[PDB]
Amino acid sequence: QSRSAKAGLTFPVGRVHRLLRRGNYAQRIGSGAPVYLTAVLEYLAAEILELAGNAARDNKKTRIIPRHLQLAIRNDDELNKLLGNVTIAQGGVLPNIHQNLLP
Amino acid sequence: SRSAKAGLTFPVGRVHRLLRRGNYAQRIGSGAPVYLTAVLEYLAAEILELAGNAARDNKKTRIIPRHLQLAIRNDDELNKLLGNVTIAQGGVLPNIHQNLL
Amino acid sequence: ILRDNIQGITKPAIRRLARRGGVKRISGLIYEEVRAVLKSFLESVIRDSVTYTEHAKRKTVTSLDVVYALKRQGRTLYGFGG
Amino acid sequence: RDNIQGITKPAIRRLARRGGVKRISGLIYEEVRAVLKSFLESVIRDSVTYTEHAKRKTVTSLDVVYALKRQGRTLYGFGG
Amino acid sequence: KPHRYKPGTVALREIRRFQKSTELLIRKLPFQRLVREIAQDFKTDLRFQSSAIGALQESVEAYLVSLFEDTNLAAIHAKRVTIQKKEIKLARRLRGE
Amino acid sequence: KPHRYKPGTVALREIRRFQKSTELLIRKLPFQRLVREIAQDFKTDLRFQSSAIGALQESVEAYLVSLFEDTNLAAIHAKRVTIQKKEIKLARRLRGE
Amino acid sequence: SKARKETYSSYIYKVLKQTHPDTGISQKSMSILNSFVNDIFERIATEASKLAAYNKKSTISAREIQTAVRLILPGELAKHAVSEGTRAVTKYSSST
Amino acid sequence: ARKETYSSYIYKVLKQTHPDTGISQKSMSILNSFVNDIFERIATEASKLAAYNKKSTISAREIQTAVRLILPGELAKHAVSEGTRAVTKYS
Repeated sequence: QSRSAKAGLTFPVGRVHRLLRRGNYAQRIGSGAPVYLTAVLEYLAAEILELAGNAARDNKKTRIIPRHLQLAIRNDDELNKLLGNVTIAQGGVLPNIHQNLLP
Repeated sequence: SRSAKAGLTFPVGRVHRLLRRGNYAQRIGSGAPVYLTAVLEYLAAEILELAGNAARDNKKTRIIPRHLQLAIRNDDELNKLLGNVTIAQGGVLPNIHQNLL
Repeated sequence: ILRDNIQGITKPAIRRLARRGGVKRISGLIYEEVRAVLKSFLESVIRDSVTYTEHAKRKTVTSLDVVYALKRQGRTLYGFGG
Repeated sequence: RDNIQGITKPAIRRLARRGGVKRISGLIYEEVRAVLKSFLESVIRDSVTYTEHAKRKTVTSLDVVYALKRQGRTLYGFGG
Repeated sequence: KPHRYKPGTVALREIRRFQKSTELLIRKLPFQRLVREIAQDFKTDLRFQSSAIGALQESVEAYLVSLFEDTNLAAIHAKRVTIQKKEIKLARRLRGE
Repeated sequence: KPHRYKPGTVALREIRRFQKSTELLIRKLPFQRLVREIAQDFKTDLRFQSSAIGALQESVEAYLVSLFEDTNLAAIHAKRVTIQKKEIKLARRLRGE
Repeated sequence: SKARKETYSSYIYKVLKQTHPDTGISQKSMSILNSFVNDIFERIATEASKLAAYNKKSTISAREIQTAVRLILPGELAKHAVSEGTRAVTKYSSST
Repeated sequence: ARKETYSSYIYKVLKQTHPDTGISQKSMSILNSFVNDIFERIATEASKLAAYNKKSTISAREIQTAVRLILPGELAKHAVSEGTRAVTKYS
């Protein structure tokens, strides 16, 4: 049984440990670092998935359209502040209009 | 030293040890540090010759920061390589616009 | 296919693209100058892409190739092969 | 106390002269002071974080260098 | 009299439509002709697959849309609403490009 | 006949003088205790060394002067001789901020 | 022609179930989530490694990772992530 | 104590290139930062392309291609020629 189950995760932690070990990071890798990484995955993916569902219910779609991804990104301040230049995969953009154009 | 026998001036052994201990690859080819050092002296010599030319332009025998700044700004390849690089005592180029004249 | 296809991004296409920026009027010389800007950006990306393709001992260029080409631009957000 | 006002109005006038402006608006001085406060707070939150991590009560030059490295500033010279 | 809408009237419902709809807005075949004609110079007779083409157009579209939004912001900053060459060059220069 | 120069030319000579001389434009101790104040709220009982603060002031001065240059370029873009708040916000926002 | 691959579809599945048992899941979002996961992983790991090299310590522990996270992430996200990491590493050490 | 620095090395670089004008310690620091940053950038991106090239052992060809892909045309080509010549000499 993988040690993630007793820690509240699902990972085979040795997989991530090997990824770090072959990643040319350091000669000694802390055993708790991959576990903390797995927890980071769990919770960050939880909040991002709930953002995806947020934007999905914004259109009453049980599946996703990448417009949901764009809505989740741009409606969250930290995501937009972090990085926004590289392409959005079919998600489009949020065209912001001004109050001096339209009559 | 084996740096000199390579036609190189930067320390080949020291750079090789940096490559081996720089968390780059388990087996570092011994010619890779030589190549890296060669790139480094090529860039350094370009910088030094441009700085010397700028110093000769300003009728000064010393490489002041303004000379090196003007040397980098006068080279298009250097500007592409170093565009956001800011150097002290170099100020900015004498850029003026005829609109405000 | 190989001759004068830079007009693929057409003037109505550029006008529609500028519609997404929130502009009411697009001047006549906007189209060709933004065409040149697009040409410059595309050339800059594809130079890195083809150099990586040559490095990888590959004849075909993949999407992940241009992903790495744009990687050193410095943002690297979501997308295919991220 | 009130040390942000220590940067004087003529100082900001000279600073805007460095920016090549002939006439500078009155609110521009305090706007420049405000963006300076934002600049310093953005740098110094990271500097204090690194200081607290570094197990050192003193903010060293390497501390400031590491604080500036992440935000894309990447300064040269001091602690290069 | 014909129902001639004043310039800027249809734009409201039009931006209501295309802000929600998320399809493409550029002809595909001219674009693949363009990417070919720029590829042969770098590398002739490239055996293009079905992929590695839509990603390029999506990326360039996102970049140019961001640039156009920045240009619109600059135009509004210029005490006007329309686009011009100077707005585009200022937006590009302030973007570090 | 009092000797009062017309406005604008003395500004140009000040610009030239500040171009030739590359000294710090803000006194050291003001920056010192400003940094002390701004670090009081984050963590208490922090002592600042002699170094690590001139680096802060020089970085701030250099980047703020670059921002002023971009702002002046956008002001020439706006066809005026005065710096404005919208100029500064356009300079800041279009730089990825 | 493949035996076993490391993908996170089970992770997103069970996390969404433990969060909201009413939403579907696709593979495009799976790939995007994997991309963001990888990028944040290299960001955190590289920041912690360079920070440890800055502190002349050749051993990487949970403290370096937590400090790197607290300095890269936004303040509220940084603090919550550091608290979660501290509790996770403490419970992992207790379980051993 | 003895440390690893390019003080004498960059000094003899100057003495091999320009034996007429001395160098100040500010320019020494700037050149040291430049050489170091170039070293780490080439090393890391060569390593990551090698990882993409499913090779865990780096040779001179990998560094050659990495420099030819990062540096501009003339600089990259000159570096390629000189480095390939030096590696063929040594090995």
